[PDB]
Amino acid sequence: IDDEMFYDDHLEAYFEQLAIPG
Amino acid sequence: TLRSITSPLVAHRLKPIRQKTKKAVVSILDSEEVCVELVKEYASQEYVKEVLQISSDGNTITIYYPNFPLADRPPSPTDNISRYSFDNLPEKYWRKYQYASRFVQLVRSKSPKITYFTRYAKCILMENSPGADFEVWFYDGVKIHKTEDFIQVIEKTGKSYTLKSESEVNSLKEEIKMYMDHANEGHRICLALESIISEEERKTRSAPFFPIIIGRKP
Amino acid sequence: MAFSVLNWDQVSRLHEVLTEVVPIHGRGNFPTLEITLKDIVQTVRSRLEEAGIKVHDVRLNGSAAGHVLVKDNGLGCKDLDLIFHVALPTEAEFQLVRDVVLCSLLNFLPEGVNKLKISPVTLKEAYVQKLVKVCTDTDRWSLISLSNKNGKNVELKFVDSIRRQFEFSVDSFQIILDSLLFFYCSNNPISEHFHPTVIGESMYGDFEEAFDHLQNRLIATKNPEEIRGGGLLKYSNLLVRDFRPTDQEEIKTLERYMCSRFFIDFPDILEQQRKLETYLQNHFAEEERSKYDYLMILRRVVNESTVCLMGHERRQTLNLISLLALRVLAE
Repeated sequence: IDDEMFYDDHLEAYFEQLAIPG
Repeated sequence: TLRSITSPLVAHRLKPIRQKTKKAVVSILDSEEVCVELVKEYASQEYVKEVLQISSDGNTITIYYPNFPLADRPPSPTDNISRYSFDNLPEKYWRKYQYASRFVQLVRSKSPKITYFTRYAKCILMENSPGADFEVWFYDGVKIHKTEDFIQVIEKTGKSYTLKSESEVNSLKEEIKMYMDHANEGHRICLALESIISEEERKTRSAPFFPIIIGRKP
Repeated sequence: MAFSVLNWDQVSRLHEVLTEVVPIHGRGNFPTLEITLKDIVQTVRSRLEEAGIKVHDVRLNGSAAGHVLVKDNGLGCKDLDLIFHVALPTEAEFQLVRDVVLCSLLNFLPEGVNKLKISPVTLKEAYVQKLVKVCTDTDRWSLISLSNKNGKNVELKFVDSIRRQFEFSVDSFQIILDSLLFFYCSNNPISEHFHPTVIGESMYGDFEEAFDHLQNRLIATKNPEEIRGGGLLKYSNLLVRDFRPTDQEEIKTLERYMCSRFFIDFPDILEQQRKLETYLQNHFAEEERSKYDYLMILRRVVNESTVCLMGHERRQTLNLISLLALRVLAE
């Protein structure tokens, strides 16, 4: 598995939500 | 030993998230345990061969093999279950564990722990301790970002650029030195606050003391 | 931990357990094995010693010990748990122990005994029902289960070290079997004037106190710190079998402790439902009348001992219990 990339856009929605209370 | 190559993961305070990828599904549940689903294709649907449930201090690892079809949530465990402790885990599971570790690590580096508002900037200490990422979002638009390695800067114009080593630190436009001075003041402050609040938590015995917001934009 | 000695009545009942012919179901087309505890224990111990793994002890755990110590008690006979005190350092030995156990499974068959090729995987997927490997800080043991149906489930557990699974007084009993397997060497059977000395043990405290608790039907524990999720469910089973707390004062506190640790360990109601449906299908497969009484004992305990601040989650679980009742009250 040690080739996998997992940094796609649903995670971007997650990050947006993280910074929203700011 | 695995401990000589990476540190044990920490899932405390991390928001739940179900992230699909090409060869796997990773999920941070509400219980803060971390689940990794192995996905294999048959016929025209995808199944889950094994499940890796990792404790919040990743010290206890439960791993099971049910047969289950992929779903909106991780499969429930059967009875064919294996329970291991971190230091007796066999090499066969290390690569997967390092996958979850690097994932958790990346989430931590973007999950705020202390937000701090100054007269000039919104600082954000992330959770990826120690040497946690540290973002300084100046109100006028200038961006600063400090990692244990690189330090990214942006200017209003958008001249996005990066720096290596302490060779160029002193020799720079003293305006950017002003930005870095305020950001290092903020970094020392935020680390002090983290340390003292943590110590009181060490004494304390209840609900978490982080995340934490400090100040306000005027 | 104390040490006691089964009288002749008790030694006889132990002998009956060890010579009882137990049927083992075969998932699929595989025939039912007509095994015996003495035989399995012997074969497993012999091949473990031959394979280079010392077996220090062989003990009988579960409700079987309690049925031996007190004839036709309230606890039934569905459980037949064996413990082989065996050293388990590397995973290599754990894998050998699995191969040895599956091989000794192959040894009991009525005709196809010559099938010296039937492999350990088809045997796992045909005869094994529950498999559990544990190798942690303190805990270190392996567990293989046999089929659960019209017979009784035989569970073989190989303990290197165990965090002293402490429980209620009534299931903390272990009987050291060595004396009775060795004793047959005699050419004649065991009689009243001629029996072996058998030794019982208690995994926490005075053995005579647990025995008293078992004769007078008392409920008691002394390590509540180390209690996990299923204690409450076990406690309600004791309740449905007319056992009473050792002192009505402290049991309201024990109840609160079990409830809090239950909510901490099963927060998701879906996980609760799975846990309960499988508990019910394990302990009350056919005791239909017992199921409703059990569900209402649980509901009573949850209602009285759930702290006020968790009333919301209380109602959700009370509702799950209620829905299970509407089903147990029609079929």
